[PDB]
This record gives sequence, structure tokens and C-alpha cells, in this order.
Amino acid sequence: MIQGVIQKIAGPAVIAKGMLGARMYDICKVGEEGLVGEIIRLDGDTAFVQVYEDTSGLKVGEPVVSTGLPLAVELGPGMLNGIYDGIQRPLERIREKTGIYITRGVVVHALDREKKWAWTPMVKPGDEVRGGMVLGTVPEFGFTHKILVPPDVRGRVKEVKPAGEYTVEEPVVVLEDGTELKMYHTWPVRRARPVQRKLDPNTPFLTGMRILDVLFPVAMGGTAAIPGPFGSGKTVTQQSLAKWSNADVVVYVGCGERGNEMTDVLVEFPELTDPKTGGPLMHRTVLIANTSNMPVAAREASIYVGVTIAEYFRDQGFSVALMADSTSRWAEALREISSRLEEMPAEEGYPPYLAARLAAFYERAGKVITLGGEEGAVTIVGAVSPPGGDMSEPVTQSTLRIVGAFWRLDASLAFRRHFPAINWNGSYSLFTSALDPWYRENVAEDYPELRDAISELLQREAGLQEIVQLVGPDALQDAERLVIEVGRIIREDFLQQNAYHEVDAYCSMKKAYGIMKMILAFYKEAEAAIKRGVSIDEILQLPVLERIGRARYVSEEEFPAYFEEAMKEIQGAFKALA
Amino acid sequence: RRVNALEQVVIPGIRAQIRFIQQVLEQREREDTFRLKRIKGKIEAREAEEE
Amino acid sequence: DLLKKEYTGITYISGPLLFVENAKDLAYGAIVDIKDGTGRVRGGQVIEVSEEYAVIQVFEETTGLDLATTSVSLVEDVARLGVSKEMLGRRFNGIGKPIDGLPPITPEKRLPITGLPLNPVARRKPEQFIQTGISTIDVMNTLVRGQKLPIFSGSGLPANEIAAQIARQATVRPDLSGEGEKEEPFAVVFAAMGITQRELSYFIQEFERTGALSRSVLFLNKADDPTIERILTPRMALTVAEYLAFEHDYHVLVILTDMTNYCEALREIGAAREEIPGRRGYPGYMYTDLATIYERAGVVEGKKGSVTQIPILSMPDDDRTHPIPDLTGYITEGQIQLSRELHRKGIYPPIDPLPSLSRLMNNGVGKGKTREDHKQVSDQLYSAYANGVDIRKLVAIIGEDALTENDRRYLQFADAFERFFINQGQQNRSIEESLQIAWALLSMLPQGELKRISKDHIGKYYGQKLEEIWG
Amino acid sequence: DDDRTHPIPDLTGYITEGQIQLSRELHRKGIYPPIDPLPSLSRLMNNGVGKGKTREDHKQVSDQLYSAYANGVDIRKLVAIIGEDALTENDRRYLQFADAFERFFINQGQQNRSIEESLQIAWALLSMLPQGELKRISKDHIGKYYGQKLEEI
Ligand SMILES: Nc1ncnc2c1ncn2[C@@H]1O[C@H](COP(=O)(O)OP(=O)(O)OP(=O)(O)O)[C@@H](O)[C@H]1O
Ligand SMILES: [Mg+2]
Repeated sequence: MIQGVIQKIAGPAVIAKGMLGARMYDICKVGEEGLVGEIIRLDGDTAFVQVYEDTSGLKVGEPVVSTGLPLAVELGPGMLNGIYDGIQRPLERIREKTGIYITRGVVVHALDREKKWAWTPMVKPGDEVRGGMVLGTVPEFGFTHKILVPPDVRGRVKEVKPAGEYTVEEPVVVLEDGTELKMYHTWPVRRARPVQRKLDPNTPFLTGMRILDVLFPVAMGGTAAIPGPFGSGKTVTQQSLAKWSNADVVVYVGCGERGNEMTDVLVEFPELTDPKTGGPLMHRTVLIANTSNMPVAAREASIYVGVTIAEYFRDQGFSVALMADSTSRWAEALREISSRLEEMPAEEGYPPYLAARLAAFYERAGKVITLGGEEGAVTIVGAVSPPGGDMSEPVTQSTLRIVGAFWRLDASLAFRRHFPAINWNGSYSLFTSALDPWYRENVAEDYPELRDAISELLQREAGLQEIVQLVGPDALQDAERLVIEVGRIIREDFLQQNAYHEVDAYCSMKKAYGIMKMILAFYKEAEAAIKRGVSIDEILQLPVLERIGRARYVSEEEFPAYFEEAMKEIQGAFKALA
Repeated sequence: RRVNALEQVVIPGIRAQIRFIQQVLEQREREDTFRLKRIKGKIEAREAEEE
Repeated sequence: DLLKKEYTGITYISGPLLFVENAKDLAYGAIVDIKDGTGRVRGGQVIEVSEEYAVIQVFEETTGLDLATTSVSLVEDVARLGVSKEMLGRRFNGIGKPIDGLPPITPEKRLPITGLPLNPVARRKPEQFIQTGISTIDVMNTLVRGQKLPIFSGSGLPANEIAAQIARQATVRPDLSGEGEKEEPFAVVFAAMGITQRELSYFIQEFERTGALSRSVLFLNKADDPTIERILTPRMALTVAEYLAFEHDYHVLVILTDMTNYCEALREIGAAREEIPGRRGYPGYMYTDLATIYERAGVVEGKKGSVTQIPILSMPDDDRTHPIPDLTGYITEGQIQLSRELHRKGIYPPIDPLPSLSRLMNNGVGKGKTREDHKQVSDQLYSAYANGVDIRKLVAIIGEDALTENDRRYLQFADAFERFFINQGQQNRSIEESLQIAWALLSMLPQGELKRISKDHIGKYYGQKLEEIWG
Repeated sequence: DDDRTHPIPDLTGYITEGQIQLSRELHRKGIYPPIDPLPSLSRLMNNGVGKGKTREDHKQVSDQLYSAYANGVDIRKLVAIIGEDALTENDRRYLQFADAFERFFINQGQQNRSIEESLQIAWALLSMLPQGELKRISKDHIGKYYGQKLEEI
């Protein structure tokens, strides 16, 4: 291999001379310790290497060895129920080897080479195999893991291992040209995995939140962005999505965030229940952790590793949801790397190619037809952290041009403890018109009409709030007072949701439909009562208002009995007066 | 009522916008000063140090 | 010649640039082949040549390149594209290669993609008015055949749907202009730069539903495609459009999906070459670069063909003073600006009439072309809408209960205008229907206040009721 | 300045787990310490309160105090532009609660109040409102802690 020596050290940047023949974006071993590095610039006899670990203590003259391969991850059984480093290293072995502190130079295999896996063959000798075909099955925590041909391999089957227990590195299928296929394969993280076709998303991604499932839906295979200042509620929303969504596999990427938030997932999740399989919740979740005090250059690799794992699980027919904690930290890492290269900066010091990377990252999502023939989808939700809440910053503006949903948070609502604090006036969703055929047969035929009525009521309340604060509430007529009060009722009882309450944390679609029906029925009855001369104070002091407010705390099993009685209660209460 | 509204609403709203615009212009001036430094460094190198 | 010399001796690879030392024989602007050690061939273009070394920009990514095995060979001195009449109905990528599985085009001619400036003596005035079926465009911002009319959009605004509706409903009116002869359908040239799958699927389905693929040529450059390839796509699209229009008398309509992506691609090369920046880091030659794209449309004296452009671009923070819309507005002949406030109220299409402008409106309207009362009605509508918008800001401060009757009339006229004229849905209104609605809305105002309209037209058209049109 | 968006407190906010903000308005009128409960936040509070540590009624009392103080601040700031002509009896009760709250609970001075006497003062302030207004508290904790008088007079 190509071997050289260090001739310049400056921060996370190492320049190695004598590296003629090295290729762009390859993986190198830097120094006598063996730090992992990547080549990003070639200049004559020297090469420019960025280092994914701490460079303190290195001396000029240490050897540099190039592996001749780009950055790749090991894809196979054993990735579920695991916590990984930014360059795909299991942290539970790092703790065993080094203790409570993370130290550089530790080399650990990504997949366990000692665990035995039950093997059930599917192919036979003499068969013809192509990329993405299934040649066997391996059991997992309720899932059936499929061993897939690598996408760039073609040939004919020569022999098949019989049924039994083997490790991941034992060959199971040998091709007629001499190629030996194991239970795992390696794939470069910077290359998108091939697919046959892409399909239009037409099924909803149920998040469990009322305001996101009703007002601003996101389809299976779409993309969404959630910006907001600190303390707005991005992490709580992402963790609630991880807990309560209907996706088969959830991949969580923590890029440059707190370590306590990652420890919370490691502690709480093994004791929870999977919404659809009935097992432990951690059995379907993969964690990639790179905290803020960890080396900066590993932030870029973690996003690619997570999206590559999500693409790999997509090819098996599963439905994968990918959550990124913050892309602003990735932008900061790119800015630091470009500053070490002394390149010309764009606005706010970011490199000019920042938008291309974000476009190439969000493009990997979508519902596809796999090479094997199954159907899978990947949905990406990425949180953005503008500095002062200024959403004119380049990262937010580059993100808004490719995403299909925009969940804008407000610092004004977060200070008054109104959650999830979604600014319903600035938010939008482009997937609403495509999910209406699904809603019309899976929930109710009149669901879009009720949603439009609720939106119109919110718009009218927002319009009247200017007159309310510029003339005073006393100058308003009773008809406008009714609209103001109904808007307040809607805001307090439907949009607001508690993520820590034992019942209110999850809400089905039919429960939200029933709440909307109750609110609209109350509004219609109160509107009818106004023409009959009933005072607005008599309407507001009715005890049926508390029944609507307490409706969101009712469990799913008891809710239909609550709704059936509450409708008659509303009708009788408005019948008994005047 | 009009005096109270003008005193407590409009004036801080204008003042914050003024401060924001001043900060943006200051940042732009610093960013162009950095580019001028870089191009002066480039000019000083190729005209004296090269053979 | 039939053979080419391979230039070994690459000494610098970083970003999109590549340096070669022994390349004094390469012409400026030539296209080269970059051969990887594994046999893969990538494209490139020379941007600076000297007796010491040459500078080459790379279209594809630089992954896998090394300084030992990579070699550079010349393709041609001038970048050329083979064009033919048989390429209608085909699909190509951003560099002119087929992606539909059909065999490549047999070229009738090869033309330089950089183009040549049109002689101002050889031009002629655009005269034929185009009925797009939208009242806010037909009446107030009239589009003529041969005009450049970009659409100013935002992040969530539906510019693509408006462009598709315009391309679906565009037709000229020979009966009004007295020509008589039935027009041929427009030939559509579609160029996409950094488009996503969500918009591309919508465009493909809309074109397949209307059967326009038999008359369309598509150049597609997706978001996952290399960024540097976006430089050549508009030039190839415009070369094909100009060839079809001025060699075979076609009427060509050209749609560009996002010029913001083209500017972002240009900024990378500008920053890599250490050029003097503009106001927000964009290169100082961006005005000249954009001018070579827009100015290729128009009409030619003594020829039947025409080129019409409808570019689409997104203002980042809904900002009209951003460098890209600012430089676009100085080159084109108008703009159509969408409004987010109208979009939030359910109005479709959300075209804002006041920021919109059509510079070539006066050529295609008047007696003998559409009607004698077009321009005066348009001006009166503009003035009345401006008065209503100004009165809204007054009632936002003093309250609506202190208004006079005239201010209340203007305030009601503004709401009626927004609810009836702008908001039309998917229907295809003719010019006569739009003028009827415009005269119905003007009837709400007192007759004496119509200062900009002559009394001869007032005595003929005033007095229409709106309830006879909408119930 | 009042600039919450200055880079230093902004970058401090993205790393830490909450903040305690001092108010200049409370400092001007003599309240010590001038801690403003509305922009303050503690993200890890939910793990450290409950049964077995402190007292089992900590979270309910905290939520009720926050709700009542927020209502009192809303009532107080409604008057400052339009006038005091729209107050009802309940609004005056919440205004009196806010006044006594800023007088006693926040304005503790250089004392060394324990958690037990702090909860005692909090319950003494909660006794100024009717039991029907205390929506956030379960009625079990009301039955065994309601009825305290103002101890700091
Ligand atoms: N849906 C919710 N229900 C209840 N409380 C919530 C909700 N969302 C946020 N909170 C509260 O607000 C706090 C916000 O913390 P969170 O980690 O969600 O913020 P963030 O937007 O990720 O900020 P940061 O940028 O500082 O990481 C939570 O710790 C919790 O106390
Ligand atoms: Mg967070």
C-alpha cells in the first residue's frame, strides 16, 4: 500500500508527504497510534488528511499508511439494539476495554464475530442470482433478517451451506466464479444504494401528535424540518416520534448534542413496549451518538452512517424512520474543515457547497421498489437550530428548498409553557392533498371538511385578536366573542398536548376526530343559541365546557363511551335553555 | 390610550429593527475586511517570493 | 484528428478544479476526457490555459482520482451539441445523454452551446398576445409571444402548478387579431436543475395526462446529480429551442425550473477561483452570465418561429432585494410575483398584482388586437386596488367605524377583487369573460370616480351587476 | 443588554439544561432575589421530584403556582394599556394573589428557608384561592395541606 510520513500538523488537519498514488476520499491510518483519516486534497507529493480523532501529542515524522478504500460500514445482522460511535464503533465494547473515558486508537469490530446465528437457506445450486436478491433468512428480535446479495454482484450459485448455526464471517453461498458471500457486506457511506423505481407517497406517517397528524401531515417517505431556538421542544418531539410512530425500524442520530439526552434513551427505552410488535422498544431502535465534546470531524461521518443504515434496512422491505438531532452541528463541522483548508467562505463563513450536501442528504428518502422486488420507504425528520431564532440563516434557507413539510416552533409559546409550541400560522405541509383518499376511507368521509372548518375557525380567531387587543374585549359583539372563546377552547383542548402524561402522550386519529366533532357541534349549538337571544355569559358558564377540556385525558379504550355520552350532554345542555 | 400604545408598543419595535440592521451591516463590513486581508496576502506573495 | 494525445502529469486535485502541467496544446474552453485508473471516464472543461499549466473544472465528482494513473485527453476544441428534428419526445440528462433507453440521436448539425448574440437589426417587435386563461395575467400583466416572463416564488408557493397550467392552457387568438389561420400547438422544452423527485413526478404526470410528451424535449438534472453539470443544461436547452424555432418554424416555449440552483452552482466555481464577490458572495460576473441565458429568446425578422421563456426562481426569505431576483429583474421583460398572504387565505393562483409587471403589454393590446378598452380598465383596476390597500393600513390603526363612505367602498372593492378576480381555481377563463368580471367589479365604484377611463367606454360598459356572473 | 439573542447566552442555552433569569423590573421595586419564574426553566426537574424524595405533592404545587402566577400577570398586564374597568372578583383575587406572591414567596431576602417551610409558604398562598380554582392539584393533597395562614406576617 501507499505509505508516507507526516510533515505538517495543524489542529485536526494533517499533511503527509511521500503519498504519491493515494486516491481521493480514501481511508488512512495516521501516526503510530493508528488514527483514522480521510484524504480531501492531493497536491504533488503531499496529501491533505482530515483526522476523525484527537491529534494532540503527534510528532512530525510518524508514518502514514493508506488502506486504499473509502469510508464504509458493515451491514448485516446484529445492528439492532445497539449504540454506535460516529464511525460505527460499538460503545459497549469501548466501555469494557477502556472504562468510563473514551480514548483514541481503539479498534473494535462493528458486528460481533462470536455470536451464532441460525441459518435457513433459500437458494439452490445452479440458480442465477443478481444484486438485492434474498438467499437466506436469520431470526432476530421478532424480525426476519434477510441476507442480501451485494448490489454489484452477479453470478451463478455453486454450493449452498445447509441449515445450521454459523457466525457472520462464515461463507454461506459460493458463486461459480470463485466469489464467496458471507452474512455481511461493506458499502461506502457516500454512495446512494441503487433502487428500481421511486413511488409517490400516499400513506400517512402517524406520529401520535394531534397538531402534526391533523393540521400538517407528512406522508410515508416524505421529508420534514423542525427549526426553533433553544428550549422550544425539538428533542422532545423527536423522542415522542421515536416512541410512538408506526415505523418498523427507527434510526436515531445524535450529532453534536448533549450526552444526557442520549443516556435517557439508553435507560428508558429497554423498559418500554413496542407499539406494534409487543416487545421491548429498544429492540427496533439503532442509536448513533456523537456528543458535543467529542471530536468535530466525526460529526460529518455520523449522518452518512445513519442514512446508510436506514437505506440498508429499506432494502429488506421494512419501513424506516430516520431522526437527526441537529444538522447545524454538521454545518459547523463543514465550516471548521473548510477554514482549515483556507477556502473562500460564503455567507456567514459557511463553505459554498453547503447546499449541495444538504440536497444530497435529503434526496435519499422516498418510497421505492427494491431490487429484490419488495416495497420499502425512508422518512427523514431533521431539526435545525438557527442562532437567534433568525430563520434567514443559510442552513434554514437551504433546508426549506427541498423539504416537503415545515414545522415552525415559537419561543413565545415555549415561555408560557404551551407545547408542542408549533406556530400554526407559519407552518405548512405539501402532503395534505395526497392523503385525502386514505383519510376518506380509513378515518371518516367528512374528516377533511372538519379539518378545514377547524382551520377556518383558527384563522378567524387570529383575525379577531387584533381588534381584541386594539379596542379591548368589551367593544366586541357577542358573535365575535363566541369566535374568540371557541378559538381559546380549541387552542387549550386540541392543539395542546403533554408528552409526559401517561395517557395524553399518545392520541389515535379517531380520538382527534371525536374531539373535533365535539368542538364543532358545540360551536354550531352556540351559534344557533345566539340568534335566539341567549346571553354569551349564559353560554360560557355552562358545565359542558369542562367535559370538552377533560376529553383529551381519557384513555383510548374508554373514549367512545365518553364521546357517545358527551354528544348527548351537549345536545341536552343546549336544549334545556331558552 | 393612544399615548400609552405609542409609548409601549411601536418605539421598541422600531428600536430592535434598527439594532438588527446595524448588526447585519457591521458583520458584512467585517466579512469584506477579511477578504481584503486575504487578497493583500495573495498579492504580497506572488510578486516577491516566486523565482 | 482521428487520434488524441493523453496528457499525463496532473499535479493538483482539490474540489471541482484539476491542474495539468504539460497541456499547452489545449484550446481555451475545450472539452476533455478524464480517465480514471479503473477505466471510468469523466468530463471536464478548460477554464484557463497557459504555457506553464492548464486549469480544468470537473463535471462529475472527484472520488477515486489519483495523481499517478489519471490522464487527460482532448475531446473537441469547442463544446458542441448534436441536434435534430427527431429528438422531440426524448429525454436527456444534464449533459445531453439519453436516459430513456432509446438509441442516441443521429445529428443533422452540431452547434456550439455557448450560442451567439442576436443582431438587433435582425430582431422584430413581439406582437402576438397569448391567452393564458388567467385573469390576473391576461388583463393586467399580458404575456406576448416572444417575451421573457419569470415567476417570482417562495418556498411553499405553488409556482410549478401555475407554470403547468400556463403551459396547458396557452393559446393565441387569431379571430381577435384577424389572422384567421388556426395556430399550431406550442412545442415545450423543459430544463430542470437540481429538481427533487416530488416536483419531477408531478411534472411528468401532468405532461403525460395532457399528452404533451409527443411535442416535448426534456433535460433533467436531479438533486442527486453533480452540481457542476448544472452550468451546461440551460445552454443545451436553449440551443435546441433556438434550432427548432429558427430552422423549422416551430413555436417554442421554454421552462426553467430553478435559476437559484444555477446561481448556487456558479457561486462554487466563483469562490474556488477567488473571484471578486458581489453583494452576498456571488461572483461579480453573474449579471453577464445570466444575460447570455435570458437574451436568447425573441423573434427574428423574416422568420415564423419564436422563443418564449418562463423561468422560475425562489426568493429565499421572500426577499425582492436578494441578488438573484435583483439581477433577474434587470434583464427580463417583467415578472410575476406570488404572494404568501394570499396563499394563506386559500386564494389560487396567489398572484400579487402590484409587484407584477409586463413590459411588452402595450404591443399586444389595443383596438384590433384584443379590445379598445383594455389598458384603461387595467389602469383603473390598479389605482382602485392601490387605494383599497392604502385604506386597509389606515383602518388597521384608527378602526373601521370612523370611515367615510368612500373609504368603505374602496375597502369593499378590495375584498371583492381578491375574492372574485384573483381567485379562479382551475377554470380556463377567456379574455372576454375576464373583461366582463373586471367591468362588473368597477361598477361598484361611483361613475364619476373613474378618472382613468374615457367616458365613451363608460357609457358602453358601465352598469354590470356581479350577481349575473357569480351566484 | 436585554438581548437574549446575543451569542454568549445563546450558545450557553444550546448546551446547558435550563436557565434561571433575573428580572430588572423586580429589582427596581425592591424584590430580592429578582428571579422571574416565567422565562426560567429546569429540564431535569421531572426526574428529581415525586414520591420518595422531597414530598409527593411537589409537582402539583409547582404547576398550580405557575398557573396562578401566569393568570395574575395576564390580569395585571391587561390593565396597563386599556384600563382597570374590566376586572371581576376572580381577577381581583388573582391580582391579590400575585401581589402577595411577589411580596412573600420571591422577596425572601437573606433568609435560609428550608424546602418544608417553602412548601408551607406556597400552600399558605394557595389558600387565598377557592378550592374550585385549584384545577392542577389532586384533592387528596388539598385535604391535608389547605388552610394555612400567612406565616410571614
Ligand atoms: N411536548 C412537550 N410536552 C411537555 N413538555 C415539553 C414538551 N416539549 C418541550 N417540553 C419542555 O420543554 C423542554 C425543552 O427541552 P428540549 O430538549 O425538548 O428542547 P430543544 O428544542 O431540543 O432545545 P435544545 O436546542 O436546547 O436542545 C423540555 O425539557 C420540557 O421540559
Ligand atoms: Mg435539543
